Amino acid sequence: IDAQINVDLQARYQSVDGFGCSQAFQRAEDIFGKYGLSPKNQSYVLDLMYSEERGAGFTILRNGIGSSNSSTSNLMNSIEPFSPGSPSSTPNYTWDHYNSGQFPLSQQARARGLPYIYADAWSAPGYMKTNQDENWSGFLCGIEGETCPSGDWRQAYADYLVQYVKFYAESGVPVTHLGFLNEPQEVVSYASMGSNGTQAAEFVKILGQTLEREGIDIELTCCDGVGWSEQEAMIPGLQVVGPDGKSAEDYLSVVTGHGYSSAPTFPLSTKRRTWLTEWTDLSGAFTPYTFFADGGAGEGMTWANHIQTAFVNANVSAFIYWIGAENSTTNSGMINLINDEVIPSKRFWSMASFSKFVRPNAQRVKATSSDASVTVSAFENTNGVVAIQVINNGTSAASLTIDLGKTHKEVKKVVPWVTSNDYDLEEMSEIDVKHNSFLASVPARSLTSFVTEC
Ligand SMILES: *[C@@H]1O[C@H](CO)[C@@H](O[C@@H]2O[C@H](CO)[C@@H](O[C@@H]3O[C@H](CO[C@H]4O[C@H](CO)[C@@H](O)[C@H](O)[C@@H]4O)[C@@H](O)[C@H](O[C@H]4O[C@H](CO)[C@@H](O)[C@H](O)[C@@H]4O)[C@@H]3O)[C@H](O)[C@H]2NC(C)=O)[C@H](O)[C@H]1NC(C)=O
Ligand SMILES: *[C@@H]1O[C@H](CO)[C@@H](O[C@@H]2O[C@H](CO)[C@@H](O[C@@H]3O[C@H](CO)[C@@H](O)[C@H](O)[C@@H]3O)[C@H](O)[C@H]2NC(C)=O)[C@H](O)[C@H]1NC(C)=O
Ligand SMILES: *[C@@H]1O[C@H](CO)[C@@H](O[C@@H]2O[C@H](CO)[C@@H](O[C@@H]3O[C@H](CO)[C@@H](O)[C@H](O)[C@@H]3O)[C@H](O)[C@H]2NC(C)=O)[C@H](O)[C@H]1NC(C)=O
Ligand SMILES: *[C@@H]1O[C@H](CO)[C@@H](O[C@@H]2O[C@H](CO)[C@@H](O)[C@H](O)[C@H]2NC(C)=O)[C@H](O)[C@H]1NC(C)=O
Ligand SMILES: *[C@@H]1O[C@H](CO)[C@@H](O)[C@H](O)[C@H]1NC(C)=O
Ligand SMILES: *[C@@H]1O[C@H](CO)[C@@H](O)[C@H](O)[C@H]1NC(C)=O
Repeated sequence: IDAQINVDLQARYQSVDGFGCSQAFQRAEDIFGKYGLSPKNQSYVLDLMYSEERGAGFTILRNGIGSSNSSTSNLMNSIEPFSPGSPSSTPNYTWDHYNSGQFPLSQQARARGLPYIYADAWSAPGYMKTNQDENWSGFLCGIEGETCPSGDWRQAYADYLVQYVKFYAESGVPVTHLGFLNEPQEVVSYASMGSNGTQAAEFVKILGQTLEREGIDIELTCCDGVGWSEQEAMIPGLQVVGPDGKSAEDYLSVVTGHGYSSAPTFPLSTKRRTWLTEWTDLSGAFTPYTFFADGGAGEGMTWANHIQTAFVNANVSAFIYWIGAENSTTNSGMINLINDEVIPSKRFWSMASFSKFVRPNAQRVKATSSDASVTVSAFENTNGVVAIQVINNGTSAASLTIDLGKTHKEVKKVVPWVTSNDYDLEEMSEIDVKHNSFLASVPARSLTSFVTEC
């Protein structure tokens, strides 16, 4: 079919912080050879994830603030594993320069140019909660409606999160973003802690005011809701103005949600930047080579479309997959490790196509398609490089006319990068741009990134 694409760089929307993943629950250790990954492939995996030149150039790493009093199973151990006795008692903090592999990972990401580290707690330690357990949800003692005999642990949890941040900064790795909940809706056998919008809002202000007293500059986030509409449901709570004249929203830099219980397909009703902070296929299926087959949950194109929809329809500034690389034959990670073997999925190459060319502080700009089989997004980088992502979900190749409209300079060359059943992230021959317009074919069932050269 013939499709006209029109890009208007004068119609500008949200800014981009970028793309990344987590290595939480000891999956950092997989990248560092726990299951036999060779030194060559450890370096290769870190290059795929964090090198702009050789891989995806991911700009966000989401690390877990461990709540556990051991490192058995897949547990993330805490800097304050055992009760100090009472909320006012002196904490016994312990720093291992490790954080379940996440500390060295952070160093090696940063060494390759990673700007943003997002530290997120799944739970306060057990002894700070109503149920005296890091597991099975429960509430931080002292938040509205949730008293405990042992007293009020709110300030203690804020001081604990700040201590985690200081250990990182004093070891040469500043944390840029901090969250204190993960999926507060979920009652599960692993690290988890509940709260509604009002309870979340109450702690945002305590944590915010605590970081101001300590003179620590960091971006606060909430609430990593299990789904987008679950996060939406908490935002009015975060927007309630208390007698102090402030909302939790006044302290937040970023509102965060997951895609599991509902996908980012509409804009959250906050004035802050929004991030999709966790999403993957948890079916247990294994589809590393499939860009398109039947629209399965683990397919390359499914994730190409999740990403494009999140930016174009859900107005996000970042997209963070769940696990980057893990020793498994499931779709829960983007890169499958099989002992000393690296298999990057089409889900990874889809993320890489966006991340490689849509760099931090890029602005999303208007892009329209004359045919629904061909979906488009466009971003302008701060250096002026325009990156246009085109998903052709046609059963046949699409002949595109792409019109960049009025630009700052003039555009003379554009380079296509293709992802499909046949290609990972394949650089094609440059295309001549005449009067800020060019012709291009895109294959059936493909993602193409068109990147302007100078
Ligand atoms: C190191 O950290 C671990 C993990 O956080 C701690 O182990 C937990 O300790 C807590 C506190 O005693 C235990 O909490 C209790 O959990 C019960 C659930 O019991 C069963 O269910 C699960 C899953 O099927 C099993 O893992 C478990 O073994 C049990 O068979 C709750 O029913 C209890 O609730 C009662 O007490 C609370 C708190 O006072 C009340 O609010 C309740 O209403 C109710 O009366 C209780 O919450 C927890 O089970 C332990 N987990 C594990 C995995 O062992 C260690 O305590 C900690 N060690 C140190 C030294 O700090
Ligand atoms: C999509 O997300 C972006 C954030 O990435 C949202 O931008 C935010 O828009 C609001 C409302 O326009 C801005 O607040 C306003 O600020 C101006 C200038 O200070 C002021 O005149 C208004 O009274 C109001 O407070 C906010 O600054 C802006 N946020 C950022 C980070 O730029 C955008 O609104 C979202 N779009 C949709 C449709 O939800
Ligand atoms: C580092 O990782 C690479 C990439 O996984 C490893 O190389 C790959 O090793 C596997 C063997 O486990 C090879 O798989 C074989 O591929 C052929 C097809 O070409 C297939 O017919 C066989 O059944 C088998 O699956 C793979 O080809 C191979 N080399 C590549 C992709 O270049 C490597 O062994 C790891 N270690 C080191 C030290 O590099
Ligand atoms: C691309 O088009 C195909 C149909 O040609 C869509 O595939 C369907 O996807 C759903 C789940 O989204 C499956 O339940 C159906 O079985 C699929 N139909 C097939 C394979 O015939 C696919 O969703 C489209 N992808 C887009 C628009 O991103
Ligand atoms: C790593 O994953 C593969 C594939 O699932 C599995 O068979 C293997 O046993 C795992 N390695 C170790 C050392 O457990
Ligand atoms: C949140 O929880 C508290 C304590 O149960 C309750 O008082 C409050 O009304 C709840 N907030 C909302 C918005 O339901």
